[PDB]
Amino acid sequence: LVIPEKFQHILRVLNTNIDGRRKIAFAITAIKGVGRRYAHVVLRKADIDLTKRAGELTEDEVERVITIMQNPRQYKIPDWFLNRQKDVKDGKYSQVLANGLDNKLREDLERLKKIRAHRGLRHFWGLRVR
Amino acid sequence: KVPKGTSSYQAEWI
Amino acid sequence: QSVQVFGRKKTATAVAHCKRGNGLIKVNGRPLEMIEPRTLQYKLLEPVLLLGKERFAGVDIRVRVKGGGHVAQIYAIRQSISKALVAYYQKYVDEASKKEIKDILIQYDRTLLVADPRRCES
Amino acid sequence: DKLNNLVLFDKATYDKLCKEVPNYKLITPAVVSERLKIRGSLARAALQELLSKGLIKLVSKHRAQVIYTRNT
Amino acid sequence: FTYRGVDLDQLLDMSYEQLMQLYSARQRRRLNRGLRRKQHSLLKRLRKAKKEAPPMEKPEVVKTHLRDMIILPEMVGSMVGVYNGKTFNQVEIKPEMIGHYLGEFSITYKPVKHGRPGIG
Amino acid sequence: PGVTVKDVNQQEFVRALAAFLKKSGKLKVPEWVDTVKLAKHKELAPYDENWFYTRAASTARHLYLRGGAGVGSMTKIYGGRQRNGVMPSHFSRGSKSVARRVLQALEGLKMVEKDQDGGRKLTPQGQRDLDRIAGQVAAANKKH
Amino acid sequence: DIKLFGKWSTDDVQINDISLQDYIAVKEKYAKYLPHSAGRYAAKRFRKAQCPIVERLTNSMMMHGRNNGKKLMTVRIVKHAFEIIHLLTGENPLQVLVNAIINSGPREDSTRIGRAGTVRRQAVDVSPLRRVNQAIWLLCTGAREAAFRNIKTIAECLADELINAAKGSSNSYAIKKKDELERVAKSNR
RNA sequence: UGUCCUACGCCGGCAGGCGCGGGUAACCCGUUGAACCCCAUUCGUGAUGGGGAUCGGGGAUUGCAAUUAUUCCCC
Repeated sequence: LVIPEKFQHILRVLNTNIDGRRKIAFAITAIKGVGRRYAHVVLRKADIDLTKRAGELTEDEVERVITIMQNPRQYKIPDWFLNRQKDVKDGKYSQVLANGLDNKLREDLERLKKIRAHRGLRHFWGLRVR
Repeated sequence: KVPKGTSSYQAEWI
Repeated sequence: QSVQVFGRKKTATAVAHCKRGNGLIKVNGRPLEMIEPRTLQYKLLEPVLLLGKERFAGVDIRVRVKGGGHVAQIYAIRQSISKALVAYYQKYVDEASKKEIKDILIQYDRTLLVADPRRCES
Repeated sequence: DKLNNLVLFDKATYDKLCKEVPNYKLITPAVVSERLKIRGSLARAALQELLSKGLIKLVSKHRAQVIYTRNT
Repeated sequence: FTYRGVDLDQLLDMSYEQLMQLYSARQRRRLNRGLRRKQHSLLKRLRKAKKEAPPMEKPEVVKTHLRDMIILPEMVGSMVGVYNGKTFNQVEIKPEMIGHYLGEFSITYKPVKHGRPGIG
Repeated sequence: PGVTVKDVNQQEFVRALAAFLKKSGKLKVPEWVDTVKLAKHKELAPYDENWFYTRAASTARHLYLRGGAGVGSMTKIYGGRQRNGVMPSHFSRGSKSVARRVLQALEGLKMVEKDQDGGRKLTPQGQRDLDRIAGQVAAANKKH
Repeated sequence: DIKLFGKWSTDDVQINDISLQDYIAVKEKYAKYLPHSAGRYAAKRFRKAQCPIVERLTNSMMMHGRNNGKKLMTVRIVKHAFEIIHLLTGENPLQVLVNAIINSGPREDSTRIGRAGTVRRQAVDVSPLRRVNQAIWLLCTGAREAAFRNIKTIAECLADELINAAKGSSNSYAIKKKDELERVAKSNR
């Protein structure tokens, strides 16, 4: 392979630093809320060859990967694959991202304290739930 | 700080 | 005009049927180079490489193999092929060729004629 | 200390690849990865490129170890 | 307040078989299997206590040993005490907790505070 | 010109059959092949972009070698290690719908025939095709 | 003629030390096509001296617990290591193996005499069979710690250990351990 | 081993559902189509794609009842 001049050593995506020297799938996996399965399927849906590295990508490809990652369902990602299927509040099939996981984990925890369920009080003392 | 209807058995939980 | 022998290792039993042929060595409808552990391939060409294709000129041999694993099946294959050639030269060829081939094979290795009595124990 | 390897080539690295590599008598991805501190994936990519070019002979191909030879 | 994008009023006026799409798998399986006579008796008891209340006052407390109740949207506003093996715990039925069982609101054990260990 | 499938390198035969199915053009490919997982014990999506053709080719060759096999037997064939966590590993069958739609696509290619016995077998024209690719690999192997 | 892995000659192998000559079993009747034979070799005492030495090296290569039953892997690693030896040195890799075994095995060793509490050791001679066995064990162990966490494949490290032991340089693990054992034995006497 | 063991087809991402047959058993499961192992692909010495605990959501069975996660599946 040859030396690409337009190589980004570090990517700055979604309040997250991404190691650009890594493979594309596992660099997308490096953020919260995206594992290897989700990164592989969103990269297959983006019509991008999986053999490339993360830094030597053009900006339009990066922004369309982010676009498909943000809104999965109307880009033909099926509604059994997403992280949050039925939210308690709005009930929308939504795949949440790095700030989204932490925000919605906190809101689920605080509504469980408001409910005063056994799980919420167990989380409050800080013991095993399962 | 105890809720209105809870018992001591669960007041020690809070 | 044909002979039927068997060869066992642990559980694997390979039955060899030998007859007048044209120089083809066949197992389970597959060529001998076409058995999936190619790492252990030279063990199963040991009769052929030891004895040459000249004495395998007019011999047709088929081997069908039951049971065992992979390595035990290969040892059963080579033992069955060797016993088939020995019995064929016993029944249809002279005795001097028999003792010559047996001497070569025994001075190479003992397992290729007599089977290991050891098997999986309770 | 940690090991830092290049996932992509450098100009000096490519100069030592096209010239200083195919006179190492024996060639494996491990030795070319350790002499020049190159990531192993880039190492097999480089060796495949050099084999396609025809500057380096091939002895053995396997799932674990591949053995190449300096041409003459 | 909203529950799967559905507000409480159209939760109450909705018929029974559209609630068989809006719960989790466990609650759907339970309510599809059918509720026992004790569930239905407590249901009448709770609706009777809710109708026989002053408008400004909370309903009268209904005490029960039932811990496998699934909170339907009909019981929002009920004043319910649940037995946990030793003592009743009295609770308001809030609408954000319909997708839960009653028995998890009365914990049946005490949190462990470790003392100084003895001889061993 | 008398050759047999059994006298051919099986891996290269599968690759050549997959190539023949790919350049054949007509084949019923489901739309979810890029999102599917091929077993409950497998972890990731397969690296090969055209794994469906290779799977169909291996299916056709397996029906050649031993016919009368249904979907359950085909899931039994492609099973593997379920790595059950900290639990000891076990054996698990493959995905049922993937094998079922492989067989449905192949009988849509009139290569697989439904049986009165209960399972499925290989059509004679499919056998002629398998012999043709077998001869192709034999010619490309004994002459190279 | 019988060639190991179909290519490697055995008549060029010469034994330098005659004390180990009757135990390094490689030369004429003991040369085989493959290291794999699966013969009953531990049934009776001193029967393992009749074993081909490549089979001994293979059998001492599966020692660690996660590889404790896999033999085809060990024989392909032996094949690859012989390839690495042949391209590095240019000699017969069987000769390199024999030279490594000769230069690796310790000649004298310390031992405990007396009762439990006697913390002084007496230096005694080492049997030729034990010398060959411990040489093979040390070469395989050098291949193990030579390749635990590194890019280098264990076939390459086994070849490197064999070449370093055949050359007698102070880089092999077996050579260092042999020197340490002989120095300890010379200090004890 | 089996009157709960399952063959076959369909609906299914997958746990699983539906219609059907055999087996009170050297007959049907079952030539028990096992896993290691073998051959190719990617990874490349770092808490890593090793390791999977612990958690957040959904779905399906078992059972009068799974809330203190019975179990299994999918992110």
